[PDB]
Amino acid sequence: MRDMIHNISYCLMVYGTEDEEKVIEALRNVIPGATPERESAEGYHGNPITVLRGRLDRRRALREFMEKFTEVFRGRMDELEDRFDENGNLFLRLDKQKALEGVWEPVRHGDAIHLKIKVEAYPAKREVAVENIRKIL
Ligand code: NI
Repeated sequence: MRDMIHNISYCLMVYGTEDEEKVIEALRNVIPGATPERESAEGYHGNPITVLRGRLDRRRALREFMEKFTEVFRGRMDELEDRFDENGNLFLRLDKQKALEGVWEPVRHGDAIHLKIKVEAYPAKREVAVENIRKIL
């Protein structure tokens, strides 16, 4: 058995014209059952937002996520390789509008669902994390 990932931190924003329920529906197409904490902040162009944040470590959610992550990113490792940090983490941003339609679309900038994925890796280093995910993909 492998843990694969230790936990997932997530962040996404709700702008003034957005329906928070649909934003959360989009998040739940990436992490079903996610129940984010709310906090008021400023987003793009200083627009007031609610930030929806969470740190998820529930085994059932992590495993379901890895199942979908694996289907999505099988043979697409070259799209992820540069998104790892020096500490084992994989940073993945997905298009929020696409998520609402049930599609995982990696993006680099813009309005996204931000995931900070703590990859099971020892030593907790970029190369180890990369190798581990590539093997999975
Ligand atoms: Ni601007």
